[PDB]
Amino acid sequence: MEDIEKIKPYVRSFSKALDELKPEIEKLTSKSLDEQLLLLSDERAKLELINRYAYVLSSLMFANMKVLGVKDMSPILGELKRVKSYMDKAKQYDNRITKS
Amino acid sequence: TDLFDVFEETPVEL
Amino acid sequence: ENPDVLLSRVINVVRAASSLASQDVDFYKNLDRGFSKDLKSKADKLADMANEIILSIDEDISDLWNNFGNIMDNLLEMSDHSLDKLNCAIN
Ligand SMILES: [Y+3]
Ligand SMILES: [Y+3]
Ligand SMILES: [Y+3]
Ligand SMILES: [Y+3]
Ligand SMILES: [Y+3]
Ligand SMILES: [Y+3]
Ligand SMILES: [Y+3]
Ligand SMILES: [Y+3]
Repeated sequence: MEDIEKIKPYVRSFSKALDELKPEIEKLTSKSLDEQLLLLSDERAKLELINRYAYVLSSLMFANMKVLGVKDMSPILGELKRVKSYMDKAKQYDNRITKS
Repeated sequence: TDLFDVFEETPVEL
Repeated sequence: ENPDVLLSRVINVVRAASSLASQDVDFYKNLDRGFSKDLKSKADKLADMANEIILSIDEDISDLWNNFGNIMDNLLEMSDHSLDKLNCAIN
């Protein structure tokens, strides 16, 4: 090969995505999580915000590890699975409520 | 739709 | 339609990182000093946002990852507790 020009746009798309990500992160972190929870009364709404927070951090850690050139994504993949597990419990709970 | 699919899917490598 | 911009943005980053990873980045990173640099900056940019998330919660590599496992554990327990309480109130 020796041709880097093909590799560069991959990065640009990545950087573009990161810039796009920042404002959203600032919105999320505009208040501490605990302060956000207080601003909620619905237990359901609370569970949602938390699962979301777990999702973003895990994903951002995942993306980090990929770019680092980490071969093995299993520790993050394992944690990501665990998060899905808890997100799954949230939904099945909803179904139980619906039937109720 | 599943959010976690993005972890599995293959990149658009040249 | 309640669409989540944040989660959509998060996914774009993962795709972008992943797609980037598929290339022989190590080959170019080692080949070109200029490339290595920007790349670290973008990763740091990604790193900055992730630590900001951690700063929001506020509850050596070995020593480091261990620390990450600890935060995920903190988040997931709050969640389990939230779930346990809904299940209890129903029951
Ligand atoms: Y900030
Ligand atoms: Y899937
Ligand atoms: Y804090
Ligand atoms: Y030390
Ligand atoms: Y130390
Ligand atoms: Y230490
Ligand atoms: Y130590
Ligand atoms: Y329990």
